[PDB]
Amino acid sequence: SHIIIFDIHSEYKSAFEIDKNEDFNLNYLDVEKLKLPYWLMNSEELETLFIESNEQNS
Amino acid sequence: PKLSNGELVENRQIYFNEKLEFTSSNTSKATKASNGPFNGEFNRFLSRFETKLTDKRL
Repeated sequence: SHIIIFDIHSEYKSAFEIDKNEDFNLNYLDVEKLKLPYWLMNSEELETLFIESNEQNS
Repeated sequence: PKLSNGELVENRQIYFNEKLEFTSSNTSKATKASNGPFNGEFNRFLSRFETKLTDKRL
């Protein structure tokens, strides 16, 4: 069974956090533990991440 | 149009064969170079278009 969850304001961590003796391994990727290499990034997202506009961009 | 290596362009058709490097801009009388009408206005267009060219699921 394969389920992936994109949850702003995380709430479903407790729903699946059953006791460890039942052997249900849940990997909780919280902002501390995400490993997202920035260099896997396309045109639009690289420009958005490292570039602002604000003024008339020189 | 003036090339980087002190060369003027007579016919605007050598662009299709390859990419050319031009001389930088300056305001000195003896050495005066001005930005082209379409200079720097196709930046995002070039980025998106090269992104289209690079991908090969198409």
